Amino acid sequence: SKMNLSEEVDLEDYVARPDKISGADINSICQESGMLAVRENRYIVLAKDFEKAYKTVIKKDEQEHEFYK
Amino acid sequence: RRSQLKQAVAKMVQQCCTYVEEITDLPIKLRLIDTLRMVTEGKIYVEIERARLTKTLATIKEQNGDVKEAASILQELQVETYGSMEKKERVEFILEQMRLCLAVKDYIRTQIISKKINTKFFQEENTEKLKLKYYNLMIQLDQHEGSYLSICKHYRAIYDTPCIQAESEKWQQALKSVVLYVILAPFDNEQSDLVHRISGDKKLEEIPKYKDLLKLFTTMELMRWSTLVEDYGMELRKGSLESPATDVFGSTEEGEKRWKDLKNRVVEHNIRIMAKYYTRITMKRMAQLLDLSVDESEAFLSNLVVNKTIFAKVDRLAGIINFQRPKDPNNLLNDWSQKLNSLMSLVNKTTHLIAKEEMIHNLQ
Amino acid sequence: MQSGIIHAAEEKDWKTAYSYFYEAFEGYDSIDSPKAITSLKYMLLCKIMLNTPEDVQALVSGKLALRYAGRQTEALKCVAQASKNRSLADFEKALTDYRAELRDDPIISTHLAKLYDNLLEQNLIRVIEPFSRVQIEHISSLIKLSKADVERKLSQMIL
Repeated sequence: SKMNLSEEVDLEDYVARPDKISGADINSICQESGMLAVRENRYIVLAKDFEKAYKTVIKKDEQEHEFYK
Repeated sequence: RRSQLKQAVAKMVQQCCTYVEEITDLPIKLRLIDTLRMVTEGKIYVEIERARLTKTLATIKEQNGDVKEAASILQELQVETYGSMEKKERVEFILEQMRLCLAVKDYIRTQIISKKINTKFFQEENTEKLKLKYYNLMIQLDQHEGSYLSICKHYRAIYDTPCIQAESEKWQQALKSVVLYVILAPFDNEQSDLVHRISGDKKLEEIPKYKDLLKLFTTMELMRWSTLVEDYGMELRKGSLESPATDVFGSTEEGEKRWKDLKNRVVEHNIRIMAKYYTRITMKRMAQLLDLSVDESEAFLSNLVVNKTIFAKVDRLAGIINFQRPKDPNNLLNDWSQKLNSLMSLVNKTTHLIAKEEMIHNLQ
Repeated sequence: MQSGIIHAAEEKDWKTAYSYFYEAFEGYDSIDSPKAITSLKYMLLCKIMLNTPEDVQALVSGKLALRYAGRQTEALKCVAQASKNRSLADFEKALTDYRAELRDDPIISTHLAKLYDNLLEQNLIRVIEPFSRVQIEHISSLIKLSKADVERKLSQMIL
């Protein structure tokens, strides 16, 4: 609610994902997307910011070795 | 980004200024829409809103006035209340749309946004006309509701830069409207000292009629209305300061309402003063002194007493109004003890006088 | 919604029922207007029943309410106007004006009597307060009502 956060950004795309993050990572997600927007001197945050921020925070490679299944 | 877009967009905007004075609306709307897509980026801040202001002017003038186009400018004001690195032009920016809001007739939003530059005063240090424009709007705003004291604050704020009072031809009504509007306000301590401060001014002498009005409304017992209207109802159309007087007379609704307000003011003054002096009073004497029917007297004082303004307890059966008759069985000898203290102090003080005076006669 | 309706049915509490109705509105929030409108009407009438009309006027002033426009809100706002002015003629006038919905909800008809009685007592205390001993005919004329019922109400009040 504190960020301008554009108008067209979609949040349902991120809540529906599965990754059981903690509650102190949501804050870091939003903070990081904001800083990403500040870097390029644009003062409204866009969707690509959220995408790259999410990928930056999570960092889970695969851990899904397949031939067991 | 070292001007790599600022120079480009500035050149394109000056091109737009050159074409718009000759080009038709069909192409110029498309040009503005195309040039607006780099507004959202930030980083340029200025030069993006000027296009917006020009667009607003164009879309007003094509219809010679519109309300939706006014809505096209409400959003970005606070956005660039801090975008531009300049004081004056943003002030002009965020007061210009005020008149648009007034044309739309939205008082609440207008006064919400008006809070922005109240503390950014002294914006006139090089442009008095801008300060005058700022003060000319609230006089219109509060003229809608009933507040009758803030407008005096505004007019007393037109006591500014002597580019205002060095032009007596309008300065007259400048200092007349303040003394006419102070009277309309209901009695209170703030008015009690405002009438005092507005009075006691040297050049105020230059007009005798309004000086007389203030003198009458400062003292005690007042008039029966009839004589006052016969003695001041005609000066409201002669002279060179009657334009606020016209405002009090001209508009039918406005004039009628303000007559009603002055009427209520005088009858209220009568009530307060007689309650200050009298103690107990009959019905018919009240009706006779107020020059109106008994029923109207009762109805008029009813909302007064329910307002916790006058401490009265009318008893209808015998019709004896009874101001200032609370009574107490513990206060009595409080008063008694007070008188005792004063008497002891006074007898003390007399003896010093005795001694020092006998000193200058009987030393030898 | 159903929980709030049952809660207010037997007339035990209003704070909890209003709470339920607000969170149910958050249930209808931004996904279903046809039920959000009736949620707002229930919210406003419940808040009126707590003798909090200025609360209603401020609350419908909110941006969320500004989005959910309507015409029933005019009816509720005028009823609040009548309540904070303490007038029985005003409330009767508002009832005549918006009889199409006020006397349309089955639930409203139950609570109308109690709200009427409360308004009557408040109006009478305002009218008779400003002074002392008085003939009953004047107060009867002022309230615009017959005699006998008026002094019966005065007796019940003083008792």
